Amino acid sequence: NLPEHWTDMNHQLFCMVQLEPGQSEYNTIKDKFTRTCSSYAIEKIERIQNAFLWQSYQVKKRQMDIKNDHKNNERLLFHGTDADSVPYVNQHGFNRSSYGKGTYFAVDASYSAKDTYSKPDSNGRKHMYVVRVLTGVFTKGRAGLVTPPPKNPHNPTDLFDSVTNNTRSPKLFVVFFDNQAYPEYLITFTA
Amino acid sequence: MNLPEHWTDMNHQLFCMVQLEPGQSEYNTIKDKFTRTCSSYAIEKIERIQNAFLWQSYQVKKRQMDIKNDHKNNERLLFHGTDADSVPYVNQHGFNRSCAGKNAVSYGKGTYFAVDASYSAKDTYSKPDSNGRKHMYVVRVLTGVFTKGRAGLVTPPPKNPHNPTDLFDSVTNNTRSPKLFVVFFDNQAYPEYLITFT
Ligand SMILES: Cc1cccc2c(=O)nc(CSc3ncccn3)[nH]c12
Repeated sequence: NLPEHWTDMNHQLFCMVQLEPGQSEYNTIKDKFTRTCSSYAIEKIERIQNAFLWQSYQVKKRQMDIKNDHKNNERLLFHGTDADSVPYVNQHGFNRSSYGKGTYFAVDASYSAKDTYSKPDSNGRKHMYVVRVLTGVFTKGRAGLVTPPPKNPHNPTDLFDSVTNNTRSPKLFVVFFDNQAYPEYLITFTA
Repeated sequence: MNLPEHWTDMNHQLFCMVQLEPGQSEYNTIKDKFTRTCSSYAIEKIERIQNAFLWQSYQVKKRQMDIKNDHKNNERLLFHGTDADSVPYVNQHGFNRSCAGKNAVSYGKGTYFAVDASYSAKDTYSKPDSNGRKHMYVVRVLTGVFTKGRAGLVTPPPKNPHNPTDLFDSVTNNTRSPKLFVVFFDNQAYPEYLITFT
């Protein structure tokens, strides 16, 4: 039940796999990066293969495509982070524990790349994820949120799937639930 | 879908509240576990929570936790007292540690479940509504391997500090005779019943 472009895992559950620079995979992901980051240089890109994380995101993808219509739920966003969170993110993905109390993802790589988010290690090396997020139906964000707003406040059961800063042209995305985002690649880059 | 064979036909709907008959095995059992520690109260009704999406995502982790842990009994049956305003979201969307109320003696920021119904029947947790009712959930909780908790936790503590990202599944007030349990992740507990009592 896994992605068929994944490396054999030798009967293991977690695996980090570095891309070969000439590949279409490397250039597809790199072309997405170089749209808004032409200045930076990539040390590497690695495909994160997490069986359990994959499994649970997959489950929600279907629960979402069910619930909306079959709307276009999924987006490719970026998550810059500091070198020390990475081991956890690789393993357990993103955790929520201002447009809300949740996990932030950038439409553009230039945004995530801000040293505020993608923090240089002692070696000047920064980090950013290319994350598949289940965005589905969203609305505008505000400071207070612990969960996305319910569509109709007179039915506080159905919720939006995320929140944006502006709905006409969103530049970020916030999700408030475990397993709504699968980190697909890890870009290590340099000034 | 995955749906259990004892569930009422939801006829193509994803969430259902179903009223149990007292005479039934299912109703009496639940009853007998409530009356172990709670006699002075009385049961108005017992509803089975039939939530597909919750049941589905929950089960996936029950399996991932049966694999990952060497032949352990990962799943435990506990109580959750809550209030009239918190029933609807939960029935629909389960438990959320970010909405979690603080505990008198706190062992971690997350959602607390009780071994005895008495503790959960405290008006502190199960608050009576304007009609005087009290509500408690009967939850399937994945406790797995657990250590003692501390008030500073956000996720469980790691098994080996030198191996940080490897964590316990939950934490208890006491490992010898646990009376409470704390879980730190979505889909780690199934709200299987809603007891409304007095
Ligand atoms: C922190 C804690 C310890 C032991 C039990 C509970 C509980 O049953 N419900 C809750 C939910 S918080 C709440 N919810 C509604 C009314 C009062 N408090 N918390 C517990």
